[PDB]
Amino acid sequence: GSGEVNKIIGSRTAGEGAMEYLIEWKDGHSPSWVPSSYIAADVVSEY
Repeated sequence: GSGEVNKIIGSRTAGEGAMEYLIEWKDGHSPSWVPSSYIAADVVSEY
């Protein structure tokens, strides 16, 4: 459902840790609104 697809990507979070959103990350860690990755758990640029 609009995730892990690897198509159009919107990306705007914060910068302190996250700052992106859409796929472009082969669903490394659960598709997420995060920075060129998926850092859902207090983290930056990854998980």
